[PDB]
Amino acid sequence: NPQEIHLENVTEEFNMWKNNMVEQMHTDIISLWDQSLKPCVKLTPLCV
Amino acid sequence: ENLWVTVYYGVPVWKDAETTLFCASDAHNVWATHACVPTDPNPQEIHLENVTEEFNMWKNNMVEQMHTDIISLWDQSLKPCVKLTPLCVTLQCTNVTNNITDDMRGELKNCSFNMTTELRDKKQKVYSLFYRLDVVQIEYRLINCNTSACTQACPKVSFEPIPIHYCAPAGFAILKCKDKKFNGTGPCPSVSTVQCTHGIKPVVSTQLLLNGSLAEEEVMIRSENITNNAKNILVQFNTPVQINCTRPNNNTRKSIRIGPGQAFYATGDIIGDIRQAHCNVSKATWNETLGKVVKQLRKHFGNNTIIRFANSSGGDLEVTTHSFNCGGEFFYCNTSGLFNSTWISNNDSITLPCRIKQIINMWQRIGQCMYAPPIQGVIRCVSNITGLILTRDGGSTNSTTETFRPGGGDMRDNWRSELYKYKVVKIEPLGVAPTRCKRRVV
Amino acid sequence: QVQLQQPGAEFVKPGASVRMSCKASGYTFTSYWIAWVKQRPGQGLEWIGDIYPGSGYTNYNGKFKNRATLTVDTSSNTAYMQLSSLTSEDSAVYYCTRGGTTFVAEPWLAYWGQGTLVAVS
Amino acid sequence: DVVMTQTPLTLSVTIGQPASISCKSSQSLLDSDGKTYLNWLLQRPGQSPKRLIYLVSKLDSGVPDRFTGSGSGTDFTLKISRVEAEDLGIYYCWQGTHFPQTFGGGTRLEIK
Amino acid sequence: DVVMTQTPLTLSVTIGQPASISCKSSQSLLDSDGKTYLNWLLQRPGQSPKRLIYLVSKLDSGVPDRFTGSGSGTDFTLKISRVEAEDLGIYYCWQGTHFPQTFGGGTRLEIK
Amino acid sequence: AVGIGAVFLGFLGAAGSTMGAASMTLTVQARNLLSGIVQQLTVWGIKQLQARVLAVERYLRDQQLLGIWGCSGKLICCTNVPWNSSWSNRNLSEIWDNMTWLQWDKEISNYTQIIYGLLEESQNQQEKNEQDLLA
Amino acid sequence: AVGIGAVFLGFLGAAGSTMGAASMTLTVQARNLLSGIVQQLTVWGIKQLQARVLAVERYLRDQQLLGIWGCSGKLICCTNVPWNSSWSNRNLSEIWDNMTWLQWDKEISNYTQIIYGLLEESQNQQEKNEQDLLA
Amino acid sequence: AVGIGAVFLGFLGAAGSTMGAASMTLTVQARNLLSGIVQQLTVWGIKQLQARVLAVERYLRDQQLLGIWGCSGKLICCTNVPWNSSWSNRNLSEIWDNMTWLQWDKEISNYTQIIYGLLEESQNQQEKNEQDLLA
Ligand SMILES: *[C@@H]1O[C@H](CO)[C@@H](O[C@@H]2O[C@H](CO)[C@@H](O[C@@H]3O[C@H](CO)[C@@H](O)[C@H](O[C@H]4O[C@H](CO)[C@@H](O)[C@H](O)[C@@H]4O)[C@@H]3O)[C@H](O)[C@H]2NC(C)=O)[C@H](O)[C@H]1NC(C)=O
Ligand SMILES: *[C@@H]1O[C@H](CO)[C@@H](O[C@@H]2O[C@H](CO)[C@@H](O[C@@H]3O[C@H](CO)[C@@H](O)[C@H](O)[C@@H]3O)[C@H](O)[C@H]2NC(C)=O)[C@H](O)[C@H]1NC(C)=O
Ligand SMILES: *[C@@H]1O[C@H](CO)[C@@H](O[C@@H]2O[C@H](CO)[C@@H](O[C@@H]3O[C@H](CO)[C@@H](O)[C@H](O)[C@@H]3O)[C@H](O)[C@H]2NC(C)=O)[C@H](O)[C@H]1NC(C)=O
Ligand SMILES: *[C@@H]1O[C@H](CO)[C@@H](O[C@@H]2O[C@H](CO)[C@@H](O[C@@H]3O[C@H](CO)[C@@H](O)[C@H](O)[C@@H]3O)[C@H](O)[C@H]2NC(C)=O)[C@H](O)[C@H]1NC(C)=O
Ligand SMILES: *[C@@H]1O[C@H](CO)[C@@H](O[C@@H]2O[C@H](CO)[C@@H](O[C@@H]3O[C@H](CO)[C@@H](O)[C@H](O)[C@@H]3O)[C@H](O)[C@H]2NC(C)=O)[C@H](O)[C@H]1NC(C)=O
Ligand SMILES: *[C@@H]1O[C@H](CO)[C@@H](O[C@@H]2O[C@H](CO)[C@@H](O[C@@H]3O[C@H](CO)[C@@H](O)[C@H](O)[C@@H]3O)[C@H](O)[C@H]2NC(C)=O)[C@H](O)[C@H]1NC(C)=O
Ligand SMILES: *[C@@H]1O[C@H](CO)[C@@H](O[C@@H]2O[C@H](CO)[C@@H](O)[C@H](O)[C@H]2NC(C)=O)[C@H](O)[C@H]1NC(C)=O
Ligand SMILES: *[C@@H]1O[C@H](CO)[C@@H](O[C@@H]2O[C@H](CO)[C@@H](O)[C@H](O)[C@H]2NC(C)=O)[C@H](O)[C@H]1NC(C)=O
Ligand SMILES: *[C@@H]1O[C@H](CO)[C@@H](O[C@@H]2O[C@H](CO)[C@@H](O)[C@H](O)[C@H]2NC(C)=O)[C@H](O)[C@H]1NC(C)=O
Ligand SMILES: *[C@@H]1O[C@H](CO)[C@@H](O)[C@H](O)[C@H]1NC(C)=O
Ligand SMILES: *[C@@H]1O[C@H](CO)[C@@H](O)[C@H](O)[C@H]1NC(C)=O
Ligand SMILES: *[C@@H]1O[C@H](CO)[C@@H](O)[C@H](O)[C@H]1NC(C)=O
Ligand SMILES: *[C@@H]1O[C@H](CO)[C@@H](O)[C@H](O)[C@H]1NC(C)=O
Ligand SMILES: *[C@@H]1O[C@H](CO)[C@@H](O)[C@H](O)[C@H]1NC(C)=O
Ligand SMILES: *[C@@H]1O[C@H](CO)[C@@H](O)[C@H](O)[C@H]1NC(C)=O
Ligand SMILES: *[C@@H]1O[C@H](CO)[C@@H](O)[C@H](O)[C@H]1NC(C)=O
Ligand SMILES: *[C@@H]1O[C@H](CO)[C@@H](O)[C@H](O)[C@H]1NC(C)=O
Ligand SMILES: *[C@@H]1O[C@H](CO)[C@@H](O)[C@H](O)[C@H]1NC(C)=O
Ligand SMILES: *[C@@H]1O[C@H](CO)[C@@H](O)[C@H](O)[C@H]1NC(C)=O
Ligand SMILES: *[C@@H]1O[C@H](CO)[C@@H](O)[C@H](O)[C@H]1NC(C)=O
Ligand SMILES: *[C@@H]1O[C@H](CO)[C@@H](O)[C@H](O)[C@H]1NC(C)=O
Ligand SMILES: *[C@@H]1O[C@H](CO)[C@@H](O)[C@H](O)[C@H]1NC(C)=O
Ligand SMILES: *[C@@H]1O[C@H](CO)[C@@H](O)[C@H](O)[C@H]1NC(C)=O
Ligand SMILES: *[C@@H]1O[C@H](CO)[C@@H](O)[C@H](O)[C@H]1NC(C)=O
Ligand SMILES: *[C@@H]1O[C@H](CO)[C@@H](O)[C@H](O)[C@H]1NC(C)=O
Repeated sequence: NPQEIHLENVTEEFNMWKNNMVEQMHTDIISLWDQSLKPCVKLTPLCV
Repeated sequence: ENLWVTVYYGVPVWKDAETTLFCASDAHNVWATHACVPTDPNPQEIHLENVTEEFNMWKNNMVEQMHTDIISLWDQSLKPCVKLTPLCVTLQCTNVTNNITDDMRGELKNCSFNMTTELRDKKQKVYSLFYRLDVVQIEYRLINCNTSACTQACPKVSFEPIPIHYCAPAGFAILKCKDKKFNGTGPCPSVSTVQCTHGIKPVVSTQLLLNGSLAEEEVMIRSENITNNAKNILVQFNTPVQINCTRPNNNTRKSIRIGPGQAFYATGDIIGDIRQAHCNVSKATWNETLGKVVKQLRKHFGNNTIIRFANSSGGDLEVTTHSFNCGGEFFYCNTSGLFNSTWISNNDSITLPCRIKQIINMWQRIGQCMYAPPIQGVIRCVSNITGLILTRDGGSTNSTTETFRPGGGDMRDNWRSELYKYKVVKIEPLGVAPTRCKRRVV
Repeated sequence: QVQLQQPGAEFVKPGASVRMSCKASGYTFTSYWIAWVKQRPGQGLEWIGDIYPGSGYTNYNGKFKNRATLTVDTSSNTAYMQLSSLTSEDSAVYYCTRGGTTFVAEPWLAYWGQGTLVAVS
Repeated sequence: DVVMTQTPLTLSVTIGQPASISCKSSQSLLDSDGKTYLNWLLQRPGQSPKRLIYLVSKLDSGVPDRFTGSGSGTDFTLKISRVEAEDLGIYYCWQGTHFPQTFGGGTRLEIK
Repeated sequence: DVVMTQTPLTLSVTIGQPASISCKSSQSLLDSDGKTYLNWLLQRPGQSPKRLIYLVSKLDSGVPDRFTGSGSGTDFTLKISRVEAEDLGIYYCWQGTHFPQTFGGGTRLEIK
Repeated sequence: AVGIGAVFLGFLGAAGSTMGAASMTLTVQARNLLSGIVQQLTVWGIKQLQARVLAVERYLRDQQLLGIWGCSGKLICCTNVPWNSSWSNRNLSEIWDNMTWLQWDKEISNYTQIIYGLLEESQNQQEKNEQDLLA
Repeated sequence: AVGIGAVFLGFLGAAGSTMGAASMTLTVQARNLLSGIVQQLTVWGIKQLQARVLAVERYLRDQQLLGIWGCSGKLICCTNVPWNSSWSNRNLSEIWDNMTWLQWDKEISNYTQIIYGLLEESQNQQEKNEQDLLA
Repeated sequence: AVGIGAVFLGFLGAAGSTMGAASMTLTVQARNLLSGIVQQLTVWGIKQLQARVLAVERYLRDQQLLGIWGCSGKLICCTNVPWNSSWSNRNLSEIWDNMTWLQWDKEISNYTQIIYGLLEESQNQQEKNEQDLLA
C-alpha cells in the first residue's frame, strides 16, 4: 500500500546529479557484491 | 513550617565512573584513517574555582582504553595486504664483504632462495640482503619461521604518529588538573574540565620518551609507592633535549612477485659505504638535564647519597635497548653512553651504536608479527627527549649510594605521562533539596 | 600590583592579521572579567568587547556583527583578540581593561594598562 | 540603549573657581539590588584612563577633597571646588546597570 | 513507634475470682477501614503461642465464657470471671494497624 | 552590569559556587546531555552506537523518573512530601548560602533511595485524590 | 497491618487481582521497562545493542503516544472525550471489582485504534479552545 | 459535511495550506517520527541500528528542548515572553490566513537561536517566582 500523497500549493527544488541517493546506491550494491562473493571457492590454483 | 523536599534536575554532581571514549582527529593512515569525527578548533576549557578533585594515576581507564584501542587499529591495518607465508624456504646465505666497516662485520647476510613466482607451476631464484637479527642457522631460516608467519606492512599506509583527541560521550565529563606541583596522586586546587583532550602522539619508545608533552616549570618525578623498587619511576623533563638519529646506508628496494596480485619487497643491492646507524645527543645539554633530574630526585632521598647511573640489567632485545619507529624503519639502539656517570654531593655529541631488526614483533602478544619494507635513500630523524622511564635496583643496604637503571618498556607507561592529568567522571543531574515547599493541590 | 601588560605598538599591513595580547599578573586571572576599550584621540571611548577568563563565554557589541574572535589562555595568564582584518579608519589604540567578578561586578574598570598602537598602512 | 549625554561641551575655568559638570541617562539606572554603579572617570590627555568616582555616593582611593560626586536616578553631577592642571581634561559618565556599558559623551575642560 | 504497655506486672489471683488485665496504645489504632486488629494472645509456659482474642470485639474459636475482650481507641481490656490453671500465664496485647506489628509488654499471672 | 551569576559561568561552572547561586545555572546542565556527537568498519562503528545508546538511555531514566514523580516538564518542581528531619538538622540559610553542592550530595547519598521511596507514593496518592474529586 | 494490596505483590503481580485493586500497582510496572541491563566480538555484541535499542524505542513510543494525548507526566490521566456506549454496556462495579484486567483487554482490543482515534482529536481541540481563550 | 480541514489531509499535507489551517494538523506530524521500522551480517545490520538510534535521538532532542521551556506535554504551548517587534512587523491576519508556513520559517530562521535564547530564561524565571511564592 504505497500511500502517495499529493501536496498542492507548493513547489520544491530538486538537484539532479547532486542527490546522495545515487551515491548511496552505488556504494550499497558494491558492498552486496563483495558480501556475496566471499563464501565460495577461490581460484588461486588456476594460474598454472 | 516543617520543611519539605524539592526535586532538582541538572545540578552539578560528579561520580567516579569510567566508560568507552571517542576518537577525534584534526584535518590513508593507520591511526585516523579519515574515520574519526573532526574536532572543532575551539577547545573551550573552563576553570572551576573553589573546588578540589581527586585523581588516581596508574588507575585511570584512559590508559587501558588507549592501549587496547591502538592494538585494534594495528590489527585492522595489517589485514588488507600480502601475507608472507612462502618466504620460509631454506636460505642459502653468505657474508657481505664489499666495503664493510669493521664495526659491522658479518651483520648483513647476502642471501638467495627459491621463492615462488606468480605462476603456480614455476619457480624463481631471488637474492636479498637480511640483517643478522632476522635469520638463524638451522643453512639459514627466518627468525619468525617457527613462530606464526606474519604479513607485510601495507606499503602506502605509513605509521607516522598523528595526534589523536579523546572525547567522552554526552553525559560524561573529563577533568584535568593544572597545578604545576602535581604528584602522581592527590588533590589539585586548579581543577578544570574539557570535552576533548589535547593532541596525544602515540609515538613509541621503551627507554626515552620521544615527542612527549613536557612539564610546565620543573622536572617532575611521578611515581606510586617509591620505597618499593618493583615499580617503575617516571620522569618528565622541562626543557627538551634534541636527539638526532640517521641511517647512513643508501638502501634500494627490489619488488618480487610472490603470487597473483601479491608482491613482496626485498632489500638490496645496497649502494655506497657500509656504516652503522648512529644517534646523536648534545653532551652539554644532557649533563645539564641529568643534573636537574638528580637535583629534584635528591629531594625524595638522602642528600648525602651518591647517586649513580648504569645501563640496563640485560634481557631480551625488545626491552634492553631503546626503540623507535622513525621513518617507518625500526631501530634498536644501545644507550650505554647516556648513563655512564656518577654524582657527588656539591664533545658536542654522543655516538650511540644503533641496531636495525627488519622483522618486528609488536606488543608481547607472541602470536603476531609484521614486516616493514625498506625505504630508498638515507633517513634522517629529529626528535625531542622529554623524559625517562627508570627502574630502581634492589639489594640496597641502609639506603646509601642509590642507583637507577633504564628499563620497563611497557607501552602503558609511555601514555601515562600524557594521560595522568585527565580522568573521566559521570554527571548526576538528579538531586533533592530540603526547603519549605507546598505543592499547589488541584 | 594589578598590572595589564600590553605591547607597545604594532605596524601591520592591509589584508594581514594581528595578535593583540594582554598579559595578566599580580592577581587571579580565572575570575575577573576582561574587556577591550578604544581611545580614538578625536572621539570618545567605545565598547569593543568582553571576554570571560573562565568558562570562555564571549560577548560582542551589536555594531560589530561578530567581526572579532576572542581567545584566552588560563595557563600563561594571557588574553588575545582578533580584529579580524580591520581597515585604515580603525587605526587607533586599544586598551585591555580588567573587569570585576561575575557575581558582584561593581569594581568594573578597576585597572588599565598602556594599550597598543594599531596603525594599518 | 540608554544614552549618556553631558551638557558642557566646553568649560572655561580659571585656577581657583568652582567647576560644574553633569550627565544624564535616558532611563533610570536604579538597579534591583538598590545601587547605581555609575562611574565618573577623568581620562588624562594621553595617559591611561583613570576612574575618579565609582558608586557615585562613594568615592575612590586617593580621595581629592575638591571632587564631590552626587546625583541619582536621571541626574548625575560632580562638583569641584578648585581647578588644578589635573582637573583640566575630559570627563566620562559610565553607566553600570544596562547592556551595553556605555561611557559618557565627554565634557572638555579647557582654558580660553 | 506505638508502644504497647500493660499496667499489671504481677497479678495475684486465687481460683474463683475475677481477673482484670488492660493494655494501652500511645496512638489510637482506629484504622481507616473502621476496625481494630488488636490481638490478645496468652502465651503458654513453654508451649506454642496461642491467640485468645482477635478483633477485640470478636472472639476466637473454642470460645471460653470467662474471657470477655473489650475496649477501643487507646484503652484495651480483657475481663476473666474465673481463674483456671490455663489462665495463669502471660498475656500479650498485639497492635495490628501500624508498622511494626509490636506485641504487648507482657502481664504475668502468678499465685503468691 | 553584565556580570551576573548566570549561564555564562560555564557548564558545570556552578559546582564551585554555593547551592543557592547554583539554582540559576540548572539550564546549562540539561542541554549538554544529548548533543556533542551530532556530526558523524568495526572500530569506532560499534563504539559510536554504544556511546549514543547509553547517552540516550541514561537521559531517559531521569525523564522517566521525573515522570513517575509528576515533576516532568518542570526543571525545578516539588511535591507535598515531608521528610524525616533527622537526615539533616540544618536551616535554609545554613544549607543554601554557606556550602557547596558537591559535598552536600555525599552526606545524604545514603537516603537517596529512601527519599525516592516517598516521592512516587505521594504522587500516586495525589492522583488518587484527584480521582476522588474527579468522581 | 503490614499487608495491604500494594507494590510488594510483585511485578505483574496485580495481573491476578481485580482491575480496581490493580490501580495501585501501576508504579511497579513502569519501572521495569528500561533497567535490568545496566551492567555490561559479534555474538552478544550486536544482540545487546539490538535489545537495548528496541527497549528504548518501545518505551518512547508510549511516552510520545501519551504526549500527543496530553496525559504525559501523569501516570493516571483521563480526558473529557466520551465513548460509544455500545462497546461495553457494563456498570462501574461490574467492570472494576468483579473481573480481572487480562481478559478485559481481549474484548475491547478491536476498538483500540478507534478509541485512540478520539483521544488526540479532543486534545488538539482542547488546545485550540485554550488558544481562543488565550487570544 | 465530512470534508473538514483535518488529519485526513495527509502527513505533511498542511504544508500547502495557510498557517492558520495547519494548526489542526499538528497531531498527524508527531506520530510519524518514531514508527515505520517496527518490524524487522553487517550490511543493513549496522545501518538499521544507526537509523533507529538517530531517529530516537532526534526526537528526544526536541522533547528535551520542550522540557526546558516548560511546554512539554502540551502540543501547543506558549510562555509569557515578549519578542522584539522588529523581527516581523506584521498583523495576526497578515501572518496566519494569507501565507504558507514553509516560507515563513525561512525569513525568521536567522533569529531561531535568539528567540530560543529568551524562552528558557523566562521559564527558569517563572520557576524562581513560583519558588518565591512557594516559600
Ligand atoms: C618527532 O616529531 C618530529 C617532528 O615532525 C618528527 O620528525 C618528522 O619526521 C618525519 C619522518 O622523516 C618527516 O617527514 C618525512 O620527511 C622526509 C623528508 O622530507 C620524507 O621523505 C618522508 O616521506 C616518507 O614518508 C611518507 C609518509 O610519512 C611517505 O608518504 C613518503 O612516500 C616517504 O616514504 C616524510 O614525509 C617530518 O618532516 C619530520 N618533522 C619535522 C618537523 O622535521 C619525528 O620523526 C618524531 N619522532 C619519531 C620517533 O617519530
Ligand atoms: C622540540 O623542542 C623544540 C625546543 O627546543 C621546539 O621548538 C619550538 O617549537 C615551537 C612550535 O612547535 C615554537 O613555537 C612557535 O613559534 C612560532 C614563532 O617562531 C609561532 O609562530 C608558533 O605559533 C609557535 O608558537 C618555539 O619557538 C620553538 N622553540 C625553539 C627554541 O625553537 C620543537 O617544536 C619541539 N618539537 C617537537 C616535535 O616537540
Ligand atoms: C653497549 O655499548 C657499550 C659501549 O658503548 C658496550 O660496552 C663495551 O663492551 C666491550 C666488550 O666488553 C668493552 O670492551 C672491552 O672492555 C674490557 C674491560 O676490561 C677491556 O679489557 C677489553 O680490552 C675491551 O676493550 C668496552 O670497553 C665497553 N664500553 C665501555 C664504554 O666500557 C656494551 O657491551 C654494549 N651493549 C650492547 C648490548 O650492545
Ligand atoms: C569562591 O569563594 C570566595 C570566598 O571568599 C568567594 O568570594 C566572595 O564572593 C562574593 C560573590 O562572588 C563576594 O561578594 C559578596 O556577595 C554577597 C552576596 O551578594 C554579599 O552579601 C557580600 O556582602 C559580598 O558582597 C565576596 O565579597 C567574596 N568574598 C568573601 C565571601 O569573603 C567567591 O565569590 C567564590 N566564587 C565562586 C565562583 O564560588
Ligand atoms: C483470588 O481469588 C479469590 C477468590 O475467592 C480471592 O479470595 C477473596 O479475596 C478477598 C481479598 O483478597 C477476601 O476478602 C474480601 O475483600 C473484599 C474487599 O475488601 C471484602 O468486601 C470481602 O468481604 C472480603 O473480606 C475474600 O474473603 C476472598 N474470598 C472470596 C472473594 O470468596 C483472592 O483474594 C484473589 N487473590 C488475588 C491475588 O487476586
Ligand atoms: C490552494 O490555493 C487556492 C488558491 O485559490 C485555495 O483556493 C481557495 O480555497 C478555499 C478553501 O480551501 C476556498 O474557500 C474559501 O474559504 C475561506 C475560509 O473558509 C472563505 O472565507 C472564502 O470565502 C472561501 O469560501 C476558496 O474559495 C478558494 N479560492 C480562492 C481562495 O480564490 C485552496 O483552498 C488552497 N488549497 C490548499 C490545500 O491550501
Ligand atoms: C654524530 O656525532 C659524531 C661524533 O662527532 C659525528 O661523527 C663525525 O663524522 C664525520 C664524518 O661525517 C667525521 O669527519 C668526524 O670526525 C666525526 N666525529 C668524530 C668525533 O669522530 C657524526 O657525523 C654525527 N652525526 C650526525 C648525524 O650528527
Ligand atoms: C641535529 O641535526 C641538525 C640537522 O642535521 C643539526 O643542525 C641544526 O639544524 C637545526 C634545524 O633543525 C638548526 O636550527 C641548527 O642551527 C643546526 N645546528 C647546526 C650546528 O648547524 C644539529 O646541529 C644536530 N644537533 C646535534 C646535537 O647533533
Ligand atoms: C652494561 O655496561 C657494562 C659495562 O661495565 C657491560 O659489561 C660488559 O659487558 C660485556 C658484554 O656485554 C662483557 O664482555 C664485559 O666483560 C662486561 N664488563 C663488565 C666490567 O661488566 C654490560 O655488558 C652492559 N650491559 C648492557 C645490557 O648494556
Ligand atoms: C661470516 O661472518 C661470520 C661472523 O662471525 C664469521 O664467523 C664467518 O667465518 C664468516 N664467513 C665467511 C665465509 O666470511
Ligand atoms: C633452487 O633450485 C636450483 C635448481 O634445481 C637448485 O640447484 C638449488 O639448490 C635450489 N635452491 C634451494 C635453496 O632450494
Ligand atoms: C624458534 O626458534 C628460536 C631460535 O632459538 C627459539 O628461541 C624460539 O623459542 C623458537 N620458538 C618456537 C615456538 O619454537
Ligand atoms: C604526592 O604523593 C606522594 C605519594 O603518596 C606523597 O608522598 C606526596 O606528599 C604527594 N604530594 C606531593 C606534592 O608530592
Ligand atoms: C608501599 O606502600 C605501603 C603502604 O601503602 C608502605 O607501608 C610501604 O612502605 C611502601 N613500600 C613498600 C616497599 O612496601
Ligand atoms: C649477493 O650475491 C649475489 C650472488 O653472487 C650477487 O649477485 C649480489 O651482487 C650480492 N649482493 C651484494 C650486496 O653483495
Ligand atoms: C658533567 O657534570 C659532572 C658534575 O660534576 C662533572 O663532573 C662532569 O665533568 C660533567 N661532564 C661534562 C662532559 O661536562
Ligand atoms: C637536602 O637539602 C635541601 C636544601 O638544599 C633541604 O631542603 C632538604 O630538606 C635536604 N634533604 C633532607 C632529607 O633533609
Ligand atoms: C664511562 O666513561 C669512561 C670515560 O673514559 C670510561 O673510562 C668507562 O669505561 C665508561 N664506563 C662505562 C660503563 O661505559
Ligand atoms: C643512492 O644511490 C643512487 C644511485 O644512482 C642515487 O641515485 C641516489 O641519489 C642515492 N641516494 C642518496 C640518498 O644519496
Ligand atoms: C523517619 O524515618 C523513618 C524510617 O527510619 C520513616 O519511615 C519516616 O517516614 C521518617 N519520617 C518522615 C516524616 O518522613
Ligand atoms: C552513610 O553510609 C556510610 C556507609 O554506608 C556510613 O559510613 C556513614 O556513616 C553513613 N552516614 C550517615 C549520615 O548515615
Ligand atoms: C459510536 O460509534 C461510531 C462509529 O461506529 C462513532 O463514530 C461514534 O463517535 C461513537 N459514539 C460516540 C459517542 O463516540
Ligand atoms: C472482535 O474482532 C474479532 C475478529 O476481528 C471478532 O471475531 C469478534 O467478534 C469481535 N468482537 C467484538 C465485540 O466486536
Ligand atoms: C530587541 O533586540 C535586542 C537585540 O537586538 C534584544 O536584546 C531585545 O530583547 C529585543 N527586544 C525584545 C522586546 O525582546
Ligand atoms: C538573514 O541572514 C542572511 C544571511 O545570514 C541574510 O542574507 C539575510 O538578509 C538575513 N535576513 C534578515 C531579515 O535579517
